[PDB]
Amino acid sequence: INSGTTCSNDLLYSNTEISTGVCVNYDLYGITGQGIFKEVSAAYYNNWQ
Amino acid sequence: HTVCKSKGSIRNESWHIDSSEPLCLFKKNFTYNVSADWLYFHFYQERGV
Ligand SMILES: *[C@@H]1O[C@H](CO)[C@@H](O[C@@H]2O[C@H](CO)[C@@H](O)[C@H](O)[C@H]2NC(C)=O)[C@H](O)[C@H]1NC(C)=O
Repeated sequence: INSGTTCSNDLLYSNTEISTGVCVNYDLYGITGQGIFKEVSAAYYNNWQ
Repeated sequence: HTVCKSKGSIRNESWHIDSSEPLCLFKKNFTYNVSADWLYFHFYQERGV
C-alpha cells in the first residue's frame, strides 16, 4: 500500500476534453504555461514527435 | 550468457534467475526494419534522467 510500481489513473487526470477560446493551464508532457488553442491542419509531425 | 533462437548450437539463454516479477519502472518493445545495414544507438544520462 502506498508503494510499489502498480498504480491507477483514477485521479483527476482522467483524459479531460480539450477546449478552444480561453487560455488554461498547461501540463502537456512536462510543460507549463497558458495560451489560446487554435485548430490547424498540420502534417509535419512523426511518431516520436 | 545469452543465446539466440536462430539455429542454437550448444548453450541456452540464461542470464538471470527470478521466480517472481519484481517492481519494474519501464518495460516495452519497439519495431524496426529487419533488412538494414547497420543500427545506431545513443545513450546518456543527466540530472539522474
Ligand atoms: C527496409 O530496408 C530496405 C533496404 O534498405 C528497403 O528496401 C528498399 O525500399 C525502397 C522503397 O521502395 C526501394 O526503393 C529500394 O530499392 C529498396 N531496397 C532494397 C535493397 O530492397 C525497405 O523498404 C525497408 N523497409 C522498411 C519497412 O523501412
